[PDB]
Amino acid sequence: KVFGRCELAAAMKRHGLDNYRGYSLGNWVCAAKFESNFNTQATNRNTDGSTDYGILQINSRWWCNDGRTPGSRNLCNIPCSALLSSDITASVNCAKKIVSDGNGMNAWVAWRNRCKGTDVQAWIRGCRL
Ligand SMILES: [Cl-]
Ligand SMILES: [Cl-]
Ligand SMILES: [Cl-]
Ligand SMILES: [Cl-]
Ligand SMILES: [Cl-]
Ligand SMILES: [Cl-]
Ligand SMILES: [Cl-]
Ligand SMILES: [Cl-]
Ligand SMILES: [Cl-]
Ligand code: NA
Ligand code: NA
Ligand code: NA
Repeated sequence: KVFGRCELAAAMKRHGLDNYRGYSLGNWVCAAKFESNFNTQATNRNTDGSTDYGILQINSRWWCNDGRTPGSRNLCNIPCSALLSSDITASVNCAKKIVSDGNGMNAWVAWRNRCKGTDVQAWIRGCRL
């Protein structure tokens, strides 16, 4: 599923991401935009052999099991395929764990490089929330 900008903002808020660990809704939508272009089915292979899955490109190195990432962990305790569902619940629950792990949203390199410090409020401008 490819979410609309405001559609995704609304889904994220409903699932408790708005201001979660102090990260305003705009931060999450910005991250999703640059990680996946709002596409729940997005995947990308990393140089180390791990794979990133879903709207927030959660990595199989640490967070989900894809059965093809040697020596990895599955800390969200979910198959990576669950991170590609049209329903964002699994991705949101797992992101809550990631953002809580000490480094906040810096875990998402694109967020650090493209969203951090920017006018992220613009990502939710005009949205009925
Ligand atoms: Cl899709
Ligand atoms: Cl957009
Ligand atoms: Cl915001
Ligand atoms: Cl892939
Ligand atoms: Cl992989
Ligand atoms: Cl994701
Ligand atoms: Cl594995
Ligand atoms: Cl594990
Ligand atoms: Cl933080
Ligand atoms: Na905070
Ligand atoms: Na894909
Ligand atoms: Na894994």
